[PDB]
Amino acid sequence: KVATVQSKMS
Amino acid sequence: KVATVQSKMS
Amino acid sequence: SGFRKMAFPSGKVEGCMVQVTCGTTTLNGLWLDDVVYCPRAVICTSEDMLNPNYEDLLIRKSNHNFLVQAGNVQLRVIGHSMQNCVLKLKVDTANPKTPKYKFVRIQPGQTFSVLACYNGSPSGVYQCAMRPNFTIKGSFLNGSCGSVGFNIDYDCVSFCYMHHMELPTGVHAGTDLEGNFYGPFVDRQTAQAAGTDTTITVNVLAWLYAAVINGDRWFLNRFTTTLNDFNLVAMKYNYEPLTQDHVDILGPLSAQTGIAVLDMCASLKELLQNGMNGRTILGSALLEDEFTPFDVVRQCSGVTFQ
Amino acid sequence: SGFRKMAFPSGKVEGCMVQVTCGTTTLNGLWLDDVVYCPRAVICTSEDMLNPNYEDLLIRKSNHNFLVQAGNVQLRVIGHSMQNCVLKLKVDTANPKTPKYKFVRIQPGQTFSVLACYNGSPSGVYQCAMRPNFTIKGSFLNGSCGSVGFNIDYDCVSFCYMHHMELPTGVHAGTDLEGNFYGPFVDRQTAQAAGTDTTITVNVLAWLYAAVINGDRWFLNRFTTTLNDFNLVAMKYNYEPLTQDHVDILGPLSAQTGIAVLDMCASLKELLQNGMNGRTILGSALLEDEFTPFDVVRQCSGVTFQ
Repeated sequence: KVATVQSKMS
Repeated sequence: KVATVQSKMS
Repeated sequence: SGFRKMAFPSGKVEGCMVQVTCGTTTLNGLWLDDVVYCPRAVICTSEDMLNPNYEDLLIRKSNHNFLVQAGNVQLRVIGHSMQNCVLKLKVDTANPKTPKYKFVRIQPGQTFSVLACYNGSPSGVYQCAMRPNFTIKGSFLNGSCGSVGFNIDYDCVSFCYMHHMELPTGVHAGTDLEGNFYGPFVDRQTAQAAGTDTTITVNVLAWLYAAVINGDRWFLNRFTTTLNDFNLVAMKYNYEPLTQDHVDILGPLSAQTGIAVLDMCASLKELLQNGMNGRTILGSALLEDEFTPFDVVRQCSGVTFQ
Repeated sequence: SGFRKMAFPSGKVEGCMVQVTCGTTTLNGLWLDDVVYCPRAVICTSEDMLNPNYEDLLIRKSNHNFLVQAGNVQLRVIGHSMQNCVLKLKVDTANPKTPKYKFVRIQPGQTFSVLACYNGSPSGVYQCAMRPNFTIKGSFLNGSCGSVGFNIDYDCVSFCYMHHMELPTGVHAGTDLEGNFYGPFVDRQTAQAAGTDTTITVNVLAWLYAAVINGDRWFLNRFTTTLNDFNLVAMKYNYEPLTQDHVDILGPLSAQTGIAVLDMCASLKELLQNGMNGRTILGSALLEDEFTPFDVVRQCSGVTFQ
């Protein structure tokens, strides 16, 4: 598993 | 012990 | 991910908090439109407190006996009346910061945010549940009387609690915003005690679903149970009996995780009988009952991390 | 009486939250005076995220590539620059709601309030500690990036955290407000892991004092200990070593309760060795380490209930 940059990307 | 009415009384 | 005791953003309520002084007694008030709501205890001195005829004390007061301070500004009281255990002080200025609001009375087992206040100045915010015995396990000091509890839906503040008093056990009692107490309590300094409390079963189950949504399944089992068989265990451990309506309210969480409600009940049965064996759930070593199903859904991902 | 995880009132920060959109990526920004601060990740798409040359992506952007929305109003970006992992977007309107503020970097073991936000709209507030491994155990979903953590002293907001990312273990990492990460983390979607964590010893002791101030002494004992002998137990249980400065910071709480710090350390030694034996402290079944001595003093009575 990999870190998540918690923006909202489309 | 007795209930406390938690105003600030002087 | 993560699960925290989360309060609502308090700014809409901060804009409404004022200080109310009558004589040498001071406390907090809630200023909405041109009315300030506050506990009627503001008209009492320390000696009045054993046997207050709140009525008898109020007729001896005028409008100018009430000093209302909003920040740096004194508001002029132009009318006053008592409604149950609150006072309504009509002032000459409508609060420009008045949010859309409702006065709601909540049920035991529901949750709300508390804005603790002193001298009309907000000091902290925390999340509370109304206990089944109509007390709340708050954190309040002298001067807190008149701090309010609330929920926010969209941009409407539903006020549900005004703080009045602390019971001998250190728990807290108050009223709705029409001045009617939650539970069998009265605003005088006398020997009062809350009824025996119980654990809010539907809330514990909701919290167990939250834990699974956050990727944790250690407490699960392959057993199931009937509603009636679970409630026989619940009664042994001072848990509230579970209803079909509670099972229905848990439906959405059950569908998101794929764990039938009665299956989760069997997991709770095992936890009550065996304890936790040194393990934790969402960072707690006991079963948490101050999150509602709504609280879980609001905060957790809509997708479960399988 | 009572002891709760209490956050600061969030209204001063609510007035500063905005939405920042660049292309198909959106997140939260902090609008102070005529500058909007936000995570530089806003200029990245999903494919950019493994190997982002944030630099390379920024030179290909103009001011008009940044849409800033404050409620119902679009703010015009008139200048942009990158400072470490944050962007500073100069806008043509100064925020009339700008509080007195500071940009502060906190130490591991300190606490702060988090205003969780989505699409520039605040959604919840909760209290956090910076873990010794520079992570925080928050509650954050996609869209939360750019939510801020803060403390309030008098009427000054000391911003200390801007949220960026969630690590594989479900804990969270971010930067101070000059864009410098807390801990060895970077704003790209890669396999990163936090160092091994420890328990914040001085905080646990502060919380034990809080419990005594709230009338609870069951864990106390008649033993004492040297600082060095306690730290030999602490190291066995993955607790931080206690310093004389920590003992000094605990002084005021020690004087209020009449329990010497090293006496409380002996009580903690016993709790670590024996567990709790089915009992609780301030409503928890484990030792709580996310309250600082300052947090205890701020919330508890100045008088101990003897």
